[PDB]
Amino acid sequence: IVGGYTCGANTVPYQVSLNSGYHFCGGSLINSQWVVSAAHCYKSGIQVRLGEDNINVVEGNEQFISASKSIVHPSYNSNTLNNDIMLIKLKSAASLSRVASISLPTSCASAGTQCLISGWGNTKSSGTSYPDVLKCLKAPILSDSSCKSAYPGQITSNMFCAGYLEGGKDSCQGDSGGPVVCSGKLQGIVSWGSGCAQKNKPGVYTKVCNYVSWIKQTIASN
Amino acid sequence: DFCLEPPYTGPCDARIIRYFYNAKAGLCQTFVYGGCRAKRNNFKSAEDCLRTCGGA
Ligand SMILES: [Ca+2]
Repeated sequence: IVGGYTCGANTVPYQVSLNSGYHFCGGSLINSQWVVSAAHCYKSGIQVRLGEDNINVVEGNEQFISASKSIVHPSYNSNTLNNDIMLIKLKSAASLSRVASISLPTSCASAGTQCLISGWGNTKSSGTSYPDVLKCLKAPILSDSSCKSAYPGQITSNMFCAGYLEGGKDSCQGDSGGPVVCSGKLQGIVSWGSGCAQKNKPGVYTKVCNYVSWIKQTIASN
Repeated sequence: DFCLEPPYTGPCDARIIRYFYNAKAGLCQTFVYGGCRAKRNNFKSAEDCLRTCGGA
C-alpha cells in the first residue's frame, strides 16, 4: 500500500496473509474455513496466516492453517487477467475479535463509493519498502468510463478501478488478493495496475459482486 | 537471447520471489515477480535458471 496509514493491530480481522516461506499475497476470510484471493496468487504449499499484524514476529493472536484446496476460477485468463479470483479451503476451520469473516456483497458498488484497501505490500512508488505491520488506504471506486480511459482495451466487466488520478495512493506488489471493503461488504480483490501510485494509472480490482453466486455454490460443494 | 533480458515484474501485485539470469554478474539472481505475464528469464529456482541460461 503506497500512501496509506498503519491500520492498527487486528482492526481488519478478515485480512489474511498467504505464506509460502514468506508473504507473497493477501486474502479475505469470508467463512471460518474459506478464504478468497486472486487467481494469480495460486501457488502450491500455501499456508494461511490469520490474526496477523506484524508479519515478522509472533505476537500470539496468530493462527497458521495450511490450505487443503485451492480453486481458481474456471475461466481465469492469465493473459487478460479476466476472472482473477480464487477460493482457498483451510485444512481446518479458523477459530473466529481479532479473526472474523467479511460479508459478501448483496449488490455492486457505484463510482464514488469510499472503500478500505489493506495489505503488507510495498509502500514505495519508486523503490522497495515492505512494512512489518498492516497498512490501510481509503480510496473511492472510479467510473467504468475513466477506468477504461486509463487502460484502453484492458478493462472487462469483471474489473473496476479505484484510487486517485493524481497518483501517490495505491496498492502495490505484495497486496494482490487482498480486500477492498466498502460499507462492510467485500467489493473487490487487489489485482493489477501499471506500476504503483502512478498519475492517471489507478489500481485495478476484481469486481466481487459478479461472483457471489459462484462463490456461495463453490464453497458449498467442496 | 531471452537470458540477456532484464527481469520483468509485470502489472500484477503479488510479491513472488523468482530467479533471473544476470549476464553481467554471470549468475542467477532473485527478483520480485508480480504474478502474471512472465517473460522467459523468470525461473522458480536457481538450478532451473543455471540449467537454462548458465553461460549465456
Ligand atoms: Ca505476527
